[PDB]
Amino acid sequence: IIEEIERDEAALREDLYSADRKFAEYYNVLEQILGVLIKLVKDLKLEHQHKYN
Amino acid sequence: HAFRAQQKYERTTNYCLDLASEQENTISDQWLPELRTAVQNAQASSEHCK
Amino acid sequence: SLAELSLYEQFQRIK
Repeated sequence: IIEEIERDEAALREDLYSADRKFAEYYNVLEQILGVLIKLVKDLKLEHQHKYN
Repeated sequence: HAFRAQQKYERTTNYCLDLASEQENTISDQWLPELRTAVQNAQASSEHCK
Repeated sequence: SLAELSLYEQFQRIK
């Protein structure tokens, strides 16, 4: 029961715990799809090529 | 993170799609004059078809 | 005349 309070808090946010981890686990794996497209203009590829065309 | 993934990542995916098409839209706006210039070597090369 | 005039149309167009 003493640790059930922890379950009443840690397991209360257990879905909140894991979901935030996977909402933070995608900040880098998505960076190779979501974060490369910002890089795709920040790598000067389109910045020079909007001017290149 | 979602807004970072949306406004700073996905909207930049939109931007890197919009910026990659930003000159398209201008070119689409100036479609005939872009054809007058970017494809200017077509009508001149068309004169010697016959 | 007709040759040069008509041929400008294509130019005009796991974890």
